Amino acid sequence: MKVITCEIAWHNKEPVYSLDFQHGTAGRIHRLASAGVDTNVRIWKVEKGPDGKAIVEFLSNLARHTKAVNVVRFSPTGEILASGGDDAVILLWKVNDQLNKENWTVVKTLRGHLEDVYDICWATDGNLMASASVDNTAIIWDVSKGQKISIFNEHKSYVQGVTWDPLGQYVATLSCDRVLRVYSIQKKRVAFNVSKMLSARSYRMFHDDSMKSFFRRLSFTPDGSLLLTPAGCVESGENVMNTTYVFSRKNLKRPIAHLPCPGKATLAVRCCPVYFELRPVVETGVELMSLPYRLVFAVASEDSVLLYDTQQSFPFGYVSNIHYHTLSDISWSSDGAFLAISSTDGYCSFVTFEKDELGIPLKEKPVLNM
Amino acid sequence: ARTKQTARKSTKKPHRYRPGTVALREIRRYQKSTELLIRKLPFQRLVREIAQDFKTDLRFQSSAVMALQEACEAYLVGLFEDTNLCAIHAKRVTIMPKDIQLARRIRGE
Amino acid sequence: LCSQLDQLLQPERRKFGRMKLLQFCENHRPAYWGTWNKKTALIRARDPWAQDTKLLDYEVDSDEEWEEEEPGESLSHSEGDDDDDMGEDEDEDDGFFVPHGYLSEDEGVTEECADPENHKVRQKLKAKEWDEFLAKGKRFRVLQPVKIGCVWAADRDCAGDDLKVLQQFAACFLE
Amino acid sequence: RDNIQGITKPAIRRLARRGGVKRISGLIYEETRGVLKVFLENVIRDAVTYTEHAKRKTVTAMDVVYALKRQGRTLYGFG
Amino acid sequence: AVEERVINEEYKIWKKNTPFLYDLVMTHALEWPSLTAQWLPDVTRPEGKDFSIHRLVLGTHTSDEQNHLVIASVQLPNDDAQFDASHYDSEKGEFGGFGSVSGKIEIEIKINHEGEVNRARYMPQNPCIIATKTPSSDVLVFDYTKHPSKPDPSGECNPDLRLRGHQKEGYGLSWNPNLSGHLLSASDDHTICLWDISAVPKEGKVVDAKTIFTGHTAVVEDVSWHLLHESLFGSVADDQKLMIWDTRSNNTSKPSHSVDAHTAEVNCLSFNPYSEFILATGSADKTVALWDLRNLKLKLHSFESHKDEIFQVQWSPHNETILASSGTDRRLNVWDLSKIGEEQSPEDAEDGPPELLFIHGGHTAKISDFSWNPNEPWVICSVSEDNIMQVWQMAENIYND
Repeated sequence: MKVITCEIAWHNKEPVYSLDFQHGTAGRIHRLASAGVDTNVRIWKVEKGPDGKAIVEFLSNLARHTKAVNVVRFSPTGEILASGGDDAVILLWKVNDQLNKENWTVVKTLRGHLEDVYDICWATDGNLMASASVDNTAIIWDVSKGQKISIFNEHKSYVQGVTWDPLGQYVATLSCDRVLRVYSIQKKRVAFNVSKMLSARSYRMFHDDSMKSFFRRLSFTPDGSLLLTPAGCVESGENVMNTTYVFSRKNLKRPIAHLPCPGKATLAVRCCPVYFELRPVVETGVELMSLPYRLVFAVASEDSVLLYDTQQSFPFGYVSNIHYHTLSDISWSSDGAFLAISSTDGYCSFVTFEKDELGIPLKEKPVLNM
Repeated sequence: ARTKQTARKSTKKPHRYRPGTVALREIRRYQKSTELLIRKLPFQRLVREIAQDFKTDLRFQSSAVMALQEACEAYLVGLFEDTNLCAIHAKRVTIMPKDIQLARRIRGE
Repeated sequence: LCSQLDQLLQPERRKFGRMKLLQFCENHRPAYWGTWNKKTALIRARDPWAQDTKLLDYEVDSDEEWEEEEPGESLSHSEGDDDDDMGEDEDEDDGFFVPHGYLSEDEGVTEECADPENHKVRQKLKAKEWDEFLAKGKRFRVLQPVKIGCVWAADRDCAGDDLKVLQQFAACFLE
Repeated sequence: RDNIQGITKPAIRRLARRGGVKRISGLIYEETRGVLKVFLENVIRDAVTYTEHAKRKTVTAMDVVYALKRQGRTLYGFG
Repeated sequence: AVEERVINEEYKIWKKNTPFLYDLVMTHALEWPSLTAQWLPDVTRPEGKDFSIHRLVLGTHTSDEQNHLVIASVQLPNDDAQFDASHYDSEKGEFGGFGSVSGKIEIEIKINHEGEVNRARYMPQNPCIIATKTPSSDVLVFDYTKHPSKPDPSGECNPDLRLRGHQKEGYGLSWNPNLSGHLLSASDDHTICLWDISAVPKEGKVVDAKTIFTGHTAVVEDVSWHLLHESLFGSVADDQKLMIWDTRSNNTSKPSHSVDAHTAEVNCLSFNPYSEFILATGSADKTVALWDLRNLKLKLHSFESHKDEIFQVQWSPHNETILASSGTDRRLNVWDLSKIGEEQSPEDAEDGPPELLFIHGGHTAKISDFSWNPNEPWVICSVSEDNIMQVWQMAENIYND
């Protein structure tokens, strides 16, 4: 595990906000896209150098954006990319067969949030689309036809994170009003809605609008049995403290536990899409969930990023004091060996993972019950 | 010794940088200058009055007001060396209001 | 030393070179700074005033650079930097302050929060603002990167400093 | 309604000094104040749009930040 | 008229040709001409800045105005800023750019002075204490830390110390780098006054004549301590005489050694900051003679490049074998000892001997004074009589090849 601060010109010093790897190809080589206020989407090629360093190179640029972009995520297939800017429109791109080695062309023209967009989510197949914006609205799109199908207006404040159940039965959304909602697929309504919890004094678990954070990103576990929510509040005494909550499919009202994070505040939660064998450890309650196969995920705080696995409660991987400004986004490589760190300073950073450093990836990927 | 003498009285516009080979690490621009260099109170009164102009029954925070401040002079310096480069290209050193307008349009405000 | 003294006595930037600068007080022309790469054997330190044929014209460019003839206010020096003005204000109607702002926010917007909790939050925010004001005197502070390697509970020969540092980052479970 | 000139000559000359000039126009001052005013107005109105869309009365500096990015600039140390 | 026009045209030519020959030129026009000018050992390098700051002690030559001793702080861009790719000009094909951000010259403290400051020098160990020469017999000592920054509204100066022993003005003052408080003074009175201020009381103001030398029969032009010797110093006077005195000698009238200097009167002298056996003296016969302290009978080398009297000669804290001199020719000539006895083509010899390496003729008037920057190498400020003060540095390739 080695951490590389990226000193290269990313968006000619404009801050980064979103980034994504290529899930379709499991090869060591990776195609990386980035989000900045230059209204420019820049594709970059990354791979380990001869010294193992994650060295990067430009690939192509997108400049159609009349406005700044906030969230950028590829399809699970990775062949088609979702692009979202302040100009209140989302275009879909596919590579087409002086400074752009390849041309990437808009494929679909999706609107429905008529405001700045914060978050986008792909389905478990890449044919259904989830997106989050200023507009306090949750939208649902069909990638195949590229038209709006659903609108959820129950939110009172801004929504900074949406995610799709990999099983395909839930949609999880948060408001900036310290309110969390889970949505069914067939029912298309608020399956779950949690904002306050009794201890038995009752108080809200999430941080108010007073936070100096811009994004509240979170993701389903690729297994889909664990739900992770950053920007949590734990009031142990007269004070409240930053944390993130972990939820299981058994109950989405009461999280299984939480991870307190002294100092800075969590803003983004991402899970590596690869599985690993159960690391040999004493049979205790240290593990967050007991599963036949383990998984490792990254959490983006205000400044720090922390690494947790299925067996351990304390973070095994800890990094801090690397980016001067607050964090913006975190991305996992398809192989999981590249963990791309993006902040709001204007640069990114990488942490290279050697093969098997995080365990043996499963020989056969366990199926997910739809 | 040495003969002495009496002294006499003495009287392209977007400079975007290419995606590669750009590792500029200006650290000063990261941190706030903590150097207001503006009289706080005319600024505050002006903000209060224009706010009343727009809407009423509203309150501010000193943090928000000071933030407004550095936003102000940050935009000032940006436009300001923009005008400097314009006037140098304009083959002149005395700054004209047309220079401000031309730089303003260079950004596209 | 002294004893012996008495005894005996009795394109690439590296391809262009160093940045060059020149300023003249007399010029209406602005001061110039640029890298010079022109190589002429006629302009030598031995004969600085020798003609530079096919290199440049011996013609005045400061006048055409800046024929000022305008009220520039002589901003260069001796005026304006020292001038300053004080004043007195009113801040009782619309309080642009941390305590008054918090009070206006709490009066206008009411939530499901206890009054002692609101007082504690206001005190904590004021303390944070005061600490920020005190740390404002730090000004620029060069910051060194920190990185903690993959230390695991299996290993016991790792540095105990990093061990206690990550122990400070414990994961607190709840019953 | 008569605070358009509240911007002081010392403040404007000091801004001039920070940016690095040595010669200034005499009438440019009102143009500076007007550009100030327009940008101030854009900023504050957009912040109001947020705070109203925030369903809130007292605006926060977070609204300032969002207006800043919407118009397209960066804020340092406050996020 | 004709002379003024030809000097103007020569200066215009020098202005046009300086981009190829200088790497650093920083010219300013003074309110009043300065007879004295010198660096400060202290340098200011604020963190987070792309520049360095340097300080200068100068005086004023006012015919009917209160002469003020002046400290000038000067802004110098950093070495780190010396390598940056900002922009490129398609016209000049270089990384140029006129811009507007540059180092600046700022006067910090002015101290009232009784008449023109004939010569100003400070403690080699304490920049707080500075010694100034007056047109009167008096010798005054000023301290910026012990005086208000702005000159006092009262016209009368406020000297912290006044020294006695001389009967009229002079142009020679020096300090002892190895011994604290030891001053060497020169005056038209044909007397060389040695003063020690280390023993002056806190409230004392008048300093007596600790030692008066009278070996010279002419106007003692300059006196200076030895850079390494703790008790040795030399004197130069209008009697074309190079005199060596030892403070340990029991006789203040009998010199330690007496050797003639030239066929013309000599002005100053200078020793190596590193060596201790070689001294440089400039004379009115357009010659500067090197003297080995092993044998003063034979001149080590008498360089010849000026057309008139040479006034001030100074060695290099950076480079042991580097010397330059300026006089009424308005030309400052940089001289190297590594090119001594080197064959050169006549095309490089019409100007003069190959002993010379560089000439600075950017002076409208006679070069009043110069000093070599102990911190920054090759960095020199010189002042002409027309209150013209430039800070300059030549092309790097002229000495580094």
